[PDB]
Amino acid sequence: LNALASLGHKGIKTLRTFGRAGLMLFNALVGKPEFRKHAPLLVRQLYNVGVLSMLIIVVSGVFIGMVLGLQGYLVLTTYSAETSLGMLVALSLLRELGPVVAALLFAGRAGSALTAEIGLMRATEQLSSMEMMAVDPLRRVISPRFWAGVISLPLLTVIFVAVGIWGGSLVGVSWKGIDSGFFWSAMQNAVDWRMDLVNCLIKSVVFAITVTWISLFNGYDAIPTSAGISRATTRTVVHSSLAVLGLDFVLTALMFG
Amino acid sequence: LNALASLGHKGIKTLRTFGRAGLMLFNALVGKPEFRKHAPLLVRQLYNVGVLSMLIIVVSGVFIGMVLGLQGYLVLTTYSAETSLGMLVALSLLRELGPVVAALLFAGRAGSALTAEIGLMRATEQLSSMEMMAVDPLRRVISPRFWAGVISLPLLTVIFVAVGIWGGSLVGVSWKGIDSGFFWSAMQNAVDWRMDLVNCLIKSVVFAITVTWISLFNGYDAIPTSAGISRATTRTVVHSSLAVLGLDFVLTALMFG
Amino acid sequence: SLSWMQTGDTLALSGELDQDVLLPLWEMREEAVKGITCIDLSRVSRVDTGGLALLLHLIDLAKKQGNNVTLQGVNDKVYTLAKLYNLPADVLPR
Amino acid sequence: SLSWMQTGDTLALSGELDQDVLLPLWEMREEAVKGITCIDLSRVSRVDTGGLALLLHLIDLAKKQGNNVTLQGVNDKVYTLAKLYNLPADVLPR
Amino acid sequence: VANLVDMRDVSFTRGNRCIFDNISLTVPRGKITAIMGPSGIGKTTLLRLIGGQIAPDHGEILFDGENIPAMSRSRLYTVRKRMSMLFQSGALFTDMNVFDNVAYPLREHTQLPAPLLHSTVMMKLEAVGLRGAAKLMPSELSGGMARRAALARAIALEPDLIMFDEPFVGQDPITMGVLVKLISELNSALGVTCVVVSHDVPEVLSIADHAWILADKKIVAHGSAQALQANPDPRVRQFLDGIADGPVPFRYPAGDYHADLLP
Amino acid sequence: VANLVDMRDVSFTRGNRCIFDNISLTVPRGKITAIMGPSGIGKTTLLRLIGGQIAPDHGEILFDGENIPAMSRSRLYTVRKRMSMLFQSGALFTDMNVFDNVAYPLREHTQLPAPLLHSTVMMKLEAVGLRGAAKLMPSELSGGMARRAALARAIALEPDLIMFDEPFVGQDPITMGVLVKLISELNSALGVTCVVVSHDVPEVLSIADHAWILADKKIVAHGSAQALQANPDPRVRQFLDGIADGPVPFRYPAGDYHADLLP
Ligand SMILES: CCCCCCCC/C=C/CCCCCCCC(=O)O[C@H](COC(=O)CCCCCCCCCCCCCCC)COP(=O)(O)OC[C@@H](O)CO
Ligand SMILES: CCCCCCCC/C=C/CCCCCCCC(=O)O[C@H](COC(=O)CCCCCCCCCCCCCCC)COP(=O)(O)OC[C@@H](O)CO
Ligand SMILES: CCCCCCCC/C=C/CCCCCCCC(=O)O[C@H](COC(=O)CCCCCCCCCCCCCCC)COP(=O)(O)OC[C@@H](O)CO
Ligand SMILES: CCCCCCCC/C=C/CCCCCCCC(=O)O[C@H](COC(=O)CCCCCCCCCCCCCCC)COP(=O)(O)OC[C@@H](O)CO
Ligand SMILES: CCCCCCCC/C=C/CCCCCCCC(=O)O[C@H](COC(=O)CCCCCCCCCCCCCCC)COP(=O)(O)OC[C@@H](O)CO
Ligand SMILES: CCCCCCCC/C=C/CCCCCCCC(=O)O[C@H](COC(=O)CCCCCCCCCCCCCCC)COP(=O)(O)OC[C@@H](O)CO
Ligand SMILES: CCCCCCCC/C=C\CCCCCCCC(=O)O[C@H](COC(=O)CCCCCCCCCCCCCCC)COP(=O)(O)OC[C@@H](O)CO
Ligand SMILES: CCCCCCCC/C=C\CCCCCCCC(=O)O[C@H](COC(=O)CCCCCCCCCCCCCCC)COP(=O)(O)OC[C@@H](O)CO
Ligand SMILES: CCCCCCCC/C=C\CCCCCCCC(=O)O[C@H](COC(=O)CCCCCCCCCCCCCCC)COP(=O)(O)OC[C@@H](O)CO
Ligand SMILES: CCCCCCCC/C=C\CCCCCCCC(=O)O[C@H](COC(=O)CCCCCCCCCCCCCCC)COP(=O)(O)OC[C@@H](O)CO
Repeated sequence: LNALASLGHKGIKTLRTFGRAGLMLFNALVGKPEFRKHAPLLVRQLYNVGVLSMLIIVVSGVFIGMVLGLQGYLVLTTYSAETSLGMLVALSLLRELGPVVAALLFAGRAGSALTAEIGLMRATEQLSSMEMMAVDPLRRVISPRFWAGVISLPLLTVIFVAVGIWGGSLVGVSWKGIDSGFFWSAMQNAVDWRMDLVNCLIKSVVFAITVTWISLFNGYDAIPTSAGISRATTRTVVHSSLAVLGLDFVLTALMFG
Repeated sequence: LNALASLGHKGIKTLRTFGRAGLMLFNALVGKPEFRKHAPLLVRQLYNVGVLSMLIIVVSGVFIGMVLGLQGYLVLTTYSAETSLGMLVALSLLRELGPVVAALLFAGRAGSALTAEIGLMRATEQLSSMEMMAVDPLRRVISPRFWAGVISLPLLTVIFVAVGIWGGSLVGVSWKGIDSGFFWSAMQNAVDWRMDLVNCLIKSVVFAITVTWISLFNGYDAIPTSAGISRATTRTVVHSSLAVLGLDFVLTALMFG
Repeated sequence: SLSWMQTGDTLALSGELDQDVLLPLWEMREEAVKGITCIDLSRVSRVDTGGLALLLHLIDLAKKQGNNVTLQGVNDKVYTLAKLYNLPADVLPR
Repeated sequence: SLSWMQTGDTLALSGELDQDVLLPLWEMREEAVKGITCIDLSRVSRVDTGGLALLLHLIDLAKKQGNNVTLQGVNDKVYTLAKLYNLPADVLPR
Repeated sequence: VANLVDMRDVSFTRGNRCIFDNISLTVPRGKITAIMGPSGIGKTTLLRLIGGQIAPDHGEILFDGENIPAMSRSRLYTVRKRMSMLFQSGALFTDMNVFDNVAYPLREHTQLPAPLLHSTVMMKLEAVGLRGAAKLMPSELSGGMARRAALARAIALEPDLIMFDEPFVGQDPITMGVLVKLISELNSALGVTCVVVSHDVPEVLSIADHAWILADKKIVAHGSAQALQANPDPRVRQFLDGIADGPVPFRYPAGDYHADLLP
Repeated sequence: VANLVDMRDVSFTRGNRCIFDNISLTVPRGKITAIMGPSGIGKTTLLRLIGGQIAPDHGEILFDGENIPAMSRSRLYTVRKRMSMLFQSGALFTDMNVFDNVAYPLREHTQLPAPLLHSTVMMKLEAVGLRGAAKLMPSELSGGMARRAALARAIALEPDLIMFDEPFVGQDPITMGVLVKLISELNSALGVTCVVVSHDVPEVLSIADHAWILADKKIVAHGSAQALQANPDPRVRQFLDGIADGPVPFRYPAGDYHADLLP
């Protein structure tokens, strides 16, 4: 049939897109450490990825914690359990909202800016002129941006959870008048260091590897035109959000199932 | 002081950016109806905005409903209340997750593709060559894309809630073994048409006006270079996500407070 | 400003062959090229590409139901347009 | 392959003024231009831009602590590079 | 009026950079007028003053006797049907294949049937030599031919004035030879007044009847082709010959040596 | 070896389109060699075969006697220090102001102190006339001058071969006159072998010693400048003069009339 041959044609060129992505990350992270040449390159990329993402993370964390504090108050006040609001807000952020929503906003703001940057460096032949100076662009361009994304999303997640807990107490204690001794002490003996704090960090490291690898590859593999770069920037947001939400279900069934 | 004069300088040019955005939407939507010329233009834009966004909406809705069904099962099974899982899943989607998460994915996929499209039409002088043929580009280009975004985000939200409820029952009934007569009947007398179904549609229309207006203006006001278009595409995702989450708190305090 | 009057076998046009005033003469086809053998065209002011395409459709109609059709009276600027648009000799004679 | 030997007031260089073999002669400054009045340079093979910049720094050092410094023995291809790089007459004599 | 376009004494500013202090130029009817100059002077802004886009700061632009900056919006749209503009990109819409690009102004301001619209667009596409390319999309057009397809769109409404914005730029000698043949043919037939803005001196001077050289913000020279190859001005002779050094210096304005050479 | 570059019998394919069937060309040492041809033939791929980028399908490229496609990765990186390439964009890094662009290969393969690196870059920036522009960023560079700043970066490691990829394209006559003066000066001094790929015929032939014309996928003509302006081939004469019609037809391959003219 002429339909089965076209489906197997797209199934072959999907296999060698996964193979091109495995060769790009392997040749970027392996060989000849160079701790002194790459240390100024890491600090500049840690500004573009991490510092420039703090506005969308701090402002979104306060609003999300305030919605959680308002919506969880109306549920718990039926059963006279509204002193357990701090346990509800902190646990629903350390699982499933701190890791996930900070990864979806990292993929839209820093993941789009990384695909657009690398695809612009191939449209202006900057990566080909680095190979002519006998400098490997996979070690010099790709790998400082990889480690800047793996470092900065775990650091942005812990800021998201901190200002989200503060926004939840801002509704519960300050506006609704829950006793603040009951609010904070019910939270402190419900949050465990192993089941809650460590499992929040494992999720945000798995998400940081996935979002950064997808975002760096879609710029490196883009068609170097002004319309082909914009098509690859949209492809990062779709592939990162389907992979964050898909991996979030598998890690929820493992850690808390 | 030389700092107060620079702050008032940025406070003036922020006022006339809000004024340029109000003039762009007013001159696009007002005057000489033209129902026959714009009806083929609406159907093509309803493909780019609506049909091409169905993959990120259907796949994300199933995963989010499955995480809600798994995480809400472990809470309710302590108090022997696990037949109320369908009430918990449906109400937490009709408020605060159906409207919000479908608007954040609409802003990343369709909002980025609308800023990139219009800014490319100014970089190649297509909007200036339409004014030379005595065709107003605000009525011919901007306004069919506005109504396609206001129509398609309420339609994508109701698909998100439908496949999210199905994914929640897929965990509760099929995997965990809750009685399916108890599951569905507890949902049906908890969901009201006015407090839940109508309030879901009001939120997704307010979000559809805001996301589309931000996304169309940032392409129309972009600096028409290959680096200035990519800067405006990132600006859409930040401004839409801070406005969706900010308006979500104000509408939650009104509707359910 | 475009009117046509028939004298048996001539279809003497008069006025201007602009694009806007040709909708009467377009929607009077097969009723004006009945027994026409010649198109006079000596009393037209100027002609553009929209009017020249109507002239190609009248000669095509008056050939399929009849003879080879002749012309006269042209302005010798209808011939510069047929030079530019590269029209073959069988769709516009001489 | 670049060695230097001093004969009181001459700093006769020998070898090649490439970019790589100049780190000894760079880190022996103020110790080789003590009482130098003339730089011989008649026994150098070829010179590039990195070696020519070292030559500008020796004449600058041997002028601030002493006389005006003369040269000889050049290859007349050090003068085509000073023509291209537009060097003024006070930083490279004659 | 013998002059179709008549800029009286025009000034323009972009933020705080001054372009065109007090220029004055006339475009005769039926002739090809060239405007040449260096490659950063912003001379594509000159076609946007004539076209009824961004207003001047001080001056008077007359299209056939009527002032374009002092003109209503509805009066501007019916005057803009008399002039056309060919942009440097060949500004084609990126959907709508080459037939639908040429037929776009003919479906907007005309009442023609579906025949006589098929015949009109096929005649316009043949005058530029792209009748076989009628079903290709503009992304497959090999952009020397995108300027020819956007020239068939420009002659669709039979204008009086076509403004060309750098037709010969980055183009091969065969492609430049085609475009010189087309501008000469559309001026012999159809009597169109052409205004060409460029910095390709030997191609433009082979067709122009009157050139205007815009070296600084003034209008420092004008004349015919033979009367410009005998002008003795130093600023004019550097541009028309391609001298590396002159009143536009080869060296950037720098400091001195012996402070960066020997810091 | 008298020939620095020697392509024996090279073939290349991009997917299923064939470029360069069986070409053969030599680059003499110390001379300027031109490669000219039409504007869609993919002749910038010719500089990527020489540069040790994408491999041919069948052939032999010899850089000073050594085969580049049959060469190790570590052998390729130490040979690539002998050749340089100037891209059409002037491929400058978009951070790192003009001083840091020129000094970038000198901080990578050299051991020079912080003096003698300041003096070397200031001498290289003066040979192209941009010593005053040493602190500007490349976004402020007015891209005729971005090709001059990327020429100072190319002569930093003192190469044996510089490959120019369309130096004169979309450029003003004064800017083309500067670049012709610089390629002539860097060949008189420094003895560099230059390979220029272009389609600007009168500028390139004023400096080239041997030209090669690539009309179809073959290498249809070569010779000196005077020996090419007397060649009688029809494909050669259309390119060198700019004839609108010839073996490359002005009309697209179309159907016939009387089916779209009168459908
Ligand atoms: C004699 C007469 C007798 C009369 C007696 C009458 C009265 C008797 C009862 C009264 C009512 C009892 C009130 C109950 C109040 C307590 C309710 C409460 O605190 O729930 C906590 C919520 O945390 C939770 O996991 C819920 C946390 C996660 C929430 C899920 C995230 C929400 C969003 C989904 C993500 C979408 C994807 C991301 C979006 C893009 C569970 O913490 P927990 O204590 O269990 O400890 C943790 C460990 O044990 C796991 O359970
Ligand atoms: C592809 C490119 C690769 C780039 C790699 C990038 C960097 C990779 C990680 C960086 C730091 C990770 C921070 C995570 C901190 C959490 C580490 C941690 O302590 O968790 C332990 C389990 O971890 C676990 O299940 C295993 C979970 C940790 C894995 C999370 C990252 C997954 C990918 C990691 C791949 C590399 C790993 C190489 C290892 C050979 C729990 O034991 P713990 O003492 O607390 O009490 C045990 C008690 O319950 C009974 O004794
Ligand atoms: C320590 C723990 C380590 C665990 C390790 C587990 C390993 C997890 C692997 C992740 C791979 C992520 C790779 C990225 C794949 C992202 C998926 C994807 O590419 O998206 C679409 C397909 O979606 C799809 O069919 C649906 C795609 C699925 C999304 C990926 C899910 C990740 C795994 C979750 C599975 C849960 C199963 C639960 C079973 C109960 C493509 O369509 P589309 O042409 O429009 O493109 C747009 C453009 O081409 C428009 O022309
Ligand atoms: C004699 C001896 C006596 C012994 C007696 C002993 C036992 C006695 C009690 C036992 C325990 C009782 C079990 C309680 C089970 C019932 C729990 C339940 O169903 O909760 C529903 C959850 O819906 C809800 O609003 C919660 C819905 C919204 C959830 C919030 C969204 C989560 C995420 C946040 C968004 C972030 C931004 C978006 C992320 C980017 C509330 O529905 P409800 O019925 O109230 O009707 C709606 C209206 O009345 C408003 O409340
Ligand atoms: C800027 C460009 C503007 C473009 C405009 C784009 C399109 C604008 C709307 C389209 C359709 C909206 C669908 C909304 C459907 C919901 C409409 C609806 O029925 O809701 C009513 C309230 O609404 C309300 O609070 C008011 C809420 C509805 C507003 C939601 C959209 C906000 C912006 C709307 C602006 C235009 C409005 C022009 C009106 C003059 C409730 O009463 P209901 O009978 O159920 O029982 C009452 C019972 O409780 C006692 O009698
Ligand atoms: C029927 C109901 C109708 C209700 C109607 C209510 C009206 C609601 C108005 C929404 C306006 C939305 C306009 C979009 C504004 C989006 C805000 C924004 O622009 O983002 C940043 C500022 O954020 C900020 O300071 C914080 C910005 C606030 C975000 C906007 C919130 C919307 C209103 C929520 C307020 C809740 C108050 C609750 C009080 C208890 C800009 O920084 P930044 O230079 O990096 O730019 C990036 C680039 O320039 C990098 O160089
Ligand atoms: C720390 C540990 C955690 C690490 C987590 C690791 C996860 C991250 C790894 C790699 C991602 C890097 C990027 C990989 C490539 C990005 C995903 C990809 O393959 O791209 C397209 C998706 O195809 C698509 O239909 C999506 C196709 C399906 C995606 C595969 C689903 C996930 C794997 C389930 C197996 C299914 C097998 C069948 C099930 C039995 C294929 O382009 P296509 O051909 O259209 O060409 C046209 C044009 O779009 C580009 O050529
Ligand atoms: C409910 C909210 C809770 C409180 C929230 C408080 C607000 C959020 C706090 C911290 C996040 C700030 C992150 C710090 C970012 C600092 C990093 C930075 O400087 O970024 C530059 C500007 O960034 C910037 O957009 C400047 C960032 C501005 C931060 C937004 C302040 C808005 C305040 C007025 C809004 C009125 C609304 C109503 C308020 C009552 C970008 O240039 P770039 O590096 O490329 O080059 C350099 C050259 O261009 C900069 O001159
Ligand atoms: C259906 C009903 C619901 C409809 C909902 C309506 C909501 C949607 C309306 C308009 C959005 C359309 C786009 C408007 C413009 C987008 C937002 C905007 O103003 O842009 C930048 C944000 O400035 C910024 O610092 C963000 C500045 C603050 C944003 C204002 C917060 C929201 C309003 C709170 C008032 C605060 C006053 C003080 C509090 C007392 C300013 O660019 P800037 O100058 O940097 O130039 C440099 C370069 O970035 C562009 O020139
Ligand atoms: C848990 C999941 C729950 C079930 C989820 C089921 C999957 C999701 C269902 C419906 C959404 C599909 C939306 C339909 C989109 C149809 C619209 C469409 O045709 O879009 C074109 C392709 O789109 C496309 O990426 C083709 C879309 C492909 C849809 C993805 C199917 C992946 C199946 C294999 C994955 C293996 C993973 C493991 C599975 C066991 C884009 O071209 P464009 O219009 O510009 O021009 C035309 C010319 O280019 C097209 O030839």
